[PDB]
Amino acid sequence: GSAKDVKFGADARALMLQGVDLLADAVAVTMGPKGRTVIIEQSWGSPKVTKDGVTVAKSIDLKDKYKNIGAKLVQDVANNTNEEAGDGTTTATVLARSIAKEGFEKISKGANPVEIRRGVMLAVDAVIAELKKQSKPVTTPEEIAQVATISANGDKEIGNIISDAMKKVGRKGVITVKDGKTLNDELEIIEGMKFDRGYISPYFINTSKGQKCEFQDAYVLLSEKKISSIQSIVPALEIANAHRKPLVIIAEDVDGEALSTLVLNRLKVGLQVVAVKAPGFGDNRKNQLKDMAIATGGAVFGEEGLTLNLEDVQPHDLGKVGEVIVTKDDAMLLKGKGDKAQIEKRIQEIIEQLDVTTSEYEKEKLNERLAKLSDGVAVLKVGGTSDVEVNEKKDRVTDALNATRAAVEEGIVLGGGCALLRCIPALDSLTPANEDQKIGIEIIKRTLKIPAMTIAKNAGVEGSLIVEKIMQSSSEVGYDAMAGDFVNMVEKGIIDPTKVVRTALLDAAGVASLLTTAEVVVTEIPK
Amino acid sequence: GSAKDVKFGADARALMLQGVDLLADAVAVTMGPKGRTVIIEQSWGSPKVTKDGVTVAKSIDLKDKYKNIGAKLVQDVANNTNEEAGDGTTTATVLARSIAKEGFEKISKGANPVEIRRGVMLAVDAVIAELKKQSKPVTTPEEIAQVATISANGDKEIGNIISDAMKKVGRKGVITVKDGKTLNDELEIIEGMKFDRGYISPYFINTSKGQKCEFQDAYVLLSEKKISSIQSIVPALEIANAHRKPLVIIAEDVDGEALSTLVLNRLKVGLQVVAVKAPGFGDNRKNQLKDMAIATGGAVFGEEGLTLNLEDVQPHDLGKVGEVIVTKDDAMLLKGKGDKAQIEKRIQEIIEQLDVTTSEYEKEKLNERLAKLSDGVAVLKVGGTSDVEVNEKKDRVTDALNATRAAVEEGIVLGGGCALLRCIPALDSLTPANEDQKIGIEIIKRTLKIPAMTIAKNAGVEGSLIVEKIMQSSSEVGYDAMAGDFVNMVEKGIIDPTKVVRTALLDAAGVASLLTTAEVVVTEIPK
Amino acid sequence: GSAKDVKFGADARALMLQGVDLLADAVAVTMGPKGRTVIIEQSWGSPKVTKDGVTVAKSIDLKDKYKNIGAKLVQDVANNTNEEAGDGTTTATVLARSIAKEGFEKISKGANPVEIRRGVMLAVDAVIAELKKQSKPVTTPEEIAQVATISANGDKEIGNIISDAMKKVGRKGVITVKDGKTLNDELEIIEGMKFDRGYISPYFINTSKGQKCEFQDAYVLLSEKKISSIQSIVPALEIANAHRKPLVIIAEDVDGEALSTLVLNRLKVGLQVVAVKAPGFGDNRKNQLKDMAIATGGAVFGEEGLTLNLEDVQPHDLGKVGEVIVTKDDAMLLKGKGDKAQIEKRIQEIIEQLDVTTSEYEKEKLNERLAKLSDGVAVLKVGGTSDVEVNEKKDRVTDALNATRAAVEEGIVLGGGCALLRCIPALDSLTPANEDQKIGIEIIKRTLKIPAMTIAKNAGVEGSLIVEKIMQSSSEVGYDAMAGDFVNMVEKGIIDPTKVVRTALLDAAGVASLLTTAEVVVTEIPK
Ligand SMILES: Nc1ncnc2c1ncn2[C@@H]1O[C@H](COP(=O)(O)OP(=O)(O)OP(=O)(O)O)[C@@H](O)[C@H]1O
Ligand SMILES: Nc1ncnc2c1ncn2[C@@H]1O[C@H](COP(=O)(O)OP(=O)(O)OP(=O)(O)O)[C@@H](O)[C@H]1O
Ligand SMILES: Nc1ncnc2c1ncn2[C@@H]1O[C@H](COP(=O)(O)OP(=O)(O)OP(=O)(O)O)[C@@H](O)[C@H]1O
Ligand SMILES: [K+]
Ligand SMILES: [K+]
Ligand SMILES: [K+]
Ligand SMILES: [Mg+2]
Ligand SMILES: [Mg+2]
Ligand SMILES: [Mg+2]
Repeated sequence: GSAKDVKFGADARALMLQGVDLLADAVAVTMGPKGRTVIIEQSWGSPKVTKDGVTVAKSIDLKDKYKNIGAKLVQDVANNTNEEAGDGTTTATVLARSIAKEGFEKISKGANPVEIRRGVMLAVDAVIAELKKQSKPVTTPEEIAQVATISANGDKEIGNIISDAMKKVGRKGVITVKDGKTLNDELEIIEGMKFDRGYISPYFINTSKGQKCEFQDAYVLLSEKKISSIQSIVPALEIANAHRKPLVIIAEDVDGEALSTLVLNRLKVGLQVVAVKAPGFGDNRKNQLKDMAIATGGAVFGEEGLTLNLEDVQPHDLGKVGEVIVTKDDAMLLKGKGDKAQIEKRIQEIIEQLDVTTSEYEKEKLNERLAKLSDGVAVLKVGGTSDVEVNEKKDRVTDALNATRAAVEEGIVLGGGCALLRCIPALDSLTPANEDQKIGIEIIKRTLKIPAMTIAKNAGVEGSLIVEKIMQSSSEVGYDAMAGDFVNMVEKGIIDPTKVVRTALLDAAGVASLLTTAEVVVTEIPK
Repeated sequence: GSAKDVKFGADARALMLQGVDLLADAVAVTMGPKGRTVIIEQSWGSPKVTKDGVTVAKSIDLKDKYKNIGAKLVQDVANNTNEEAGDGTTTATVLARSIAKEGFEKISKGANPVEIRRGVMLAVDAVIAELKKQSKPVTTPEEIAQVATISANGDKEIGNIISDAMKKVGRKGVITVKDGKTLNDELEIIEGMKFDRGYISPYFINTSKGQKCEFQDAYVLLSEKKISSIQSIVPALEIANAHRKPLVIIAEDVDGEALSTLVLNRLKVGLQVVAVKAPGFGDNRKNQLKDMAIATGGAVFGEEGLTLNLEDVQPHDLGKVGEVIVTKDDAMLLKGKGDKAQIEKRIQEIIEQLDVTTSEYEKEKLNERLAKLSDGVAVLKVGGTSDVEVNEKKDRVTDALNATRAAVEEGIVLGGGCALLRCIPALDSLTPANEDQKIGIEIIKRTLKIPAMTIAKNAGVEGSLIVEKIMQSSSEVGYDAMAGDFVNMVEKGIIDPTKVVRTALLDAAGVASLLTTAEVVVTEIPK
Repeated sequence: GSAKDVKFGADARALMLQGVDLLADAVAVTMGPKGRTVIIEQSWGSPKVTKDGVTVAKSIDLKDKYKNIGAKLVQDVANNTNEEAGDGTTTATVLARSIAKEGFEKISKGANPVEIRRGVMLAVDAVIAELKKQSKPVTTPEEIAQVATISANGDKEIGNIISDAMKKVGRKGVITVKDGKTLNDELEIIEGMKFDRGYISPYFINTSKGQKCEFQDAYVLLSEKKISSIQSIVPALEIANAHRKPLVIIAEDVDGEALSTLVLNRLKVGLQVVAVKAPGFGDNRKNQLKDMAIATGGAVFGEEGLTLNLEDVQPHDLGKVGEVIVTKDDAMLLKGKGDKAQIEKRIQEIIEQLDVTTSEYEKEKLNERLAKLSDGVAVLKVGGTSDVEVNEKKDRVTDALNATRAAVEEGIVLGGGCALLRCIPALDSLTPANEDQKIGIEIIKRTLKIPAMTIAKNAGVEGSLIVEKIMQSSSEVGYDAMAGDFVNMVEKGIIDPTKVVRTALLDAAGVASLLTTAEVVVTEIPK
């Protein structure tokens, strides 16, 4: 019901292209090894410094609504590329700008933009098939380090630390990025099963050097419900005392008279016992507790289904660990004596649960449980002098992790925009159905040179001459923009994930070729 | 009580025509195989790209009140056409603009616009009778595919997938359109009694590959009330254990001690049983429960009318399926061993309930129940790279589905505006009662050329020459605007459903001929 | 989603440099022995006068958002330097301005600012290594007084009183700064164990001169719970009456009939007894109570773990102190007769607790507990005529305290900016990898002269000539800006903590070299 302004044809298209051009010009300064950064004002505190294309894209909104429509569409391109691949958003932005500009130039009275878009999509499918033919699987960890180094803007230490993390926890393992309080990056490998619950009582500390409770060859008692009575905790303590063996109690909570019994027995006679709360806040807590039961060889007590009571506990119902460390904030179990076949069955059960989940949040929980049961987790702490530097480097570390995961999944192609450059002869062999599809194919053919030209332009050289000399070169030769030299790209480690390149192309082409079909733009009157 | 501005005669009509012309100019660029799109700004996020005439119409409101009145009236035209036919809104908009313009041109001192409107309505009735004589019923699925292809802007794959859906679930079957997460469209056919209710507890899973419960030749237990007590669930379990057959329990809820009994018997001894919540909220729950009871050959328990109790259950009161799948979110029953004649009696019951409903929401529920009982449901998932592309393609898929349903209902005529073009000699044989009705008949006669003119104009050719060459040709020959050729329209598949054509004409003519009777316009003073 | 302004290249960098220059110009007037003050308007009351660089930095926010971004970044530099070192914020601000200006001058088409930043960081690491080789540990308290005198802007009395405080309570002891109600500074040394809890009732006062309760060779009763009953309090009173010794009751609260028993026995027969509330709110109360029990040789009663009851108290369960003084607001225990080995064990327990905590709030609590158990606490009261003078002098006292702690931790270097001046030949021996890193090394090489030039400029002489004559001088000779002479800096006491110098350089360099990588600045449109 709001009053609207309606614009027609070339004027509306030119305003939308002005918005697209402003956003893409801001994004394009960040591309490549000699890309620069963008400072974004934040309303609350310090400004944000970033080389990340989607971050620059999402921060730009325009007062002019016709320009803002084009800005929102290229924002959609960058956001879709980021959600699908986690990298290549700057490439997607410059490809989308190129497709939008070439499509806007080709609209005449006799032109049919919908069939032009059909030609664009056919050419993009041909290029993606050529990219999949060009791709090679990742076999060596040196390739992993090269991919992570390229995606972290040439930082060899980030590539090395990501390669080390994937050596330790697996190429499909769990690696997380968090703030580091030091100046340098540090990799922490957490093995076994560590969770974020400390000791319930500080009296359980027996190693006063680190203010922690340490046992070797300890029994494990696992309860799905709270332990608060004398009769629910005394027989397990009798088993632990008669076997002369430490006991770790992990339950929902230990409180009331049971806690007083535990503290009294530890303080007076010196009974080796520690009580830890269970991790999780729902069915994840039950799943992790059953994972602990399988890994240690114990049984869950007070469960809803089997209904096993803590009054009648046998020595075979308790798990066995070789080492347990309980601090104020966390506890960790080492060398659980559970059956290996049962641990493998639980691992394949977690895998098959992962195959049927699409919530994108329970998948993280299942991957964490699988990592705790199988290989552990890696934590990358990013160093830096200040928070702005830490966030800027964290963006590149996240980009390198996403690119390395994508390269593990789908292989690698040539870096530096050369993979798209080598797909041009695949477009040269196509036969268009009509003139509009020929126009769309030629639009994509012109667009395929854009990433290499942008990388060369940010390096201070003439992009067109560089691109033509790459095209006259052999298929293994591209341009090192950092060195200013024409090199073997695979030998120098300038490589890109195939998934990132094809995602950027597809996400750019769909939105931009839809945008070039427009004849009328409707916007609200600014109030 | 607010202050008003009052305008008289030609100035008021010219302002109203300016509003009509603005909205119709924005709508008319989208018409036909070489129509273009309209981008509409959305306040909350990304803009909308559409070829849909009613969507463009509803987005445009004008600041000038007199222009906004004409815009509102043509919005009413497009909305009524969309609600009645689901297609043809652009044709209705351009026909309404033509009628409004030619009626405003013909108003003089001696003219009687009410009698002109009478002549318009008489001419429209004559054209609609000629359209019904021109119509031909749809006999082959190739015609179904051609109709869906034309209505999806020439997309042959949308036409093929709609034709496949109508082959599998019937031409009157239930077909729904929803988002797809892939690049391409998929047709999913859901057979049997499938409802969005999973298992109650995860201990019922016996097929760990997909995390699902799987039985074959299973008893089915249906309860209209909750099952919370031991004695309401034990005898059915005794029947299932004595016959050594699996049991599926469908009820409002299975909780408390009965759920504990089910989990205990599944875990300890291995009793094959699963419990699923009932679908529906209200009388729909008991209606689908009775549907499942008839389809499986069981009896609903705990009902208000017959009052069958769960403590006295016989083996013949339980349904018999040959197959059941229970997953986290859904449950589906296959090969229910119900009495067939009872199933057709329930089907005709649902049919006669459909004949006496007009709520437009319970009719959907009855159609879903009939599809579950008889032929299943089809789901079209629309692929795309981004949400704006998905919505744009979904608009055309919905248009093609509505047009195909209308073509199954009332037959097909020649497409490309030729069906209205061949109705001109029906107006040439009319005898008006007076001069005003002659004026109205001539208004409709001029308006009948407008859709073909607009289609040819959007293709970049002179529309009047195209229309005159069509009129000087034999009745089967029309203009292929996509190919730029004069072709046999039935042979080339350029066909339109008769319902859409007559709905667009009637909806345009009524509102526009009412608008052309106006002499005085009263608007509020803008604050 | 708000509208944004986007600026490119040299114009954006010039506006950001204007903001950086304004904030740094306001900060730089305060630098050195002839620095001047900045008056900051406060909204609620009297204005604030300060020589402190971070205080000046935080007060300045600019209306122009491009200038405000540079202002926020140098604010980050000053704040990070203040949080890490507590001193040297003006030096960090002028270093950051120098690095930002030199980096902005060096940006051209062929330059790579990220590699320039790499060269900057490598040069800064080389300078920090040279600084650590130049450092000398603090051995004499005369050096402590010299450090505190330099950091208090030449105030020898502040240096002397800080040196006296560190002589009394230790160089790692607890020293706090607060307001003084007199014209002059006073150092108060609080020995033993004093806490902010007075008498419960005023009837316990036996020394009427100061309205205080005084005992010598008194029993101590420590209770973790409230004492409100006759049976809880009478047996301890019988022990105290039979031994004819005074009793001090430290509990959570003493109320009800136990309190009336205490008052009645004090007033009628003259039983020597006093009751004092326990200090602390939480686990700190229990930890402090156990600290008093260990230091006095008593036992805590009414505890959660050991559960010692007050109805059965032996004479050995009571602490012994040679002196107790209970006033209206505080009570102190002196010459506690606890076992020295257990006090040492509790001290190492507190130390190992300090090693594993990073909360920055209860670390102060642990330091206070260690000071109470070991060496006492020092209170510096800052004298002054008015609150603005008191705050201005307190800023310098806090600066001198932080600088002295830093000098105890990491040693000292030459003051007057000469430590960075003598690190230039370490940069002259570096070999850059390329031209951009050479540019960064040269940026740091120019920046290393900035603090000495700023100190000389605030003293009214030409800074470049002074710096040239310092560099032509032998390594122990610098410029006494206060005396206007070239002197041996170590023997004149013009020395700086190494930690402060390296923290200022690193915190300036990281943020400013990140800032000089920017090409695009995005700000919101001002409303
Ligand atoms: N030394 C180099 N020589 C040539 N090309 C290089 C070099 N290093 C990296 N590149 C190329 O630069 C591109 C990566 O640039 P950048 O990371 O800035 O953009 P992006 O991946 O498109 O976006 P974003 O990382 O912001 O999401 C890749 O095509 C990569 O191959
Ligand atoms: N190849 C073709 N040649 C000629 N006419 C064609 C061709 N393809 C489709 N048409 C005609 O185009 C018209 C459909 O155009 P369009 O779908 O844009 O408008 P609409 O049905 O009036 O409105 P809407 O779909 O927006 O509700 C029909 O009259 C159809 O016969
Ligand atoms: N008499 C002196 N001659 C030369 N330099 C001196 C003299 N006294 C102090 N300085 C130098 O002055 C500097 C301290 O100046 P100032 O305290 O104003 O700034 P800051 O320590 O950088 O910052 P802030 O105290 O505001 O956090 C040190 O480098 C110190 O060596
Ligand atoms: K980038
Ligand atoms: K249309
Ligand atoms: K200062
Ligand atoms: Mg990248
Ligand atoms: Mg249509
Ligand atoms: Mg200072």
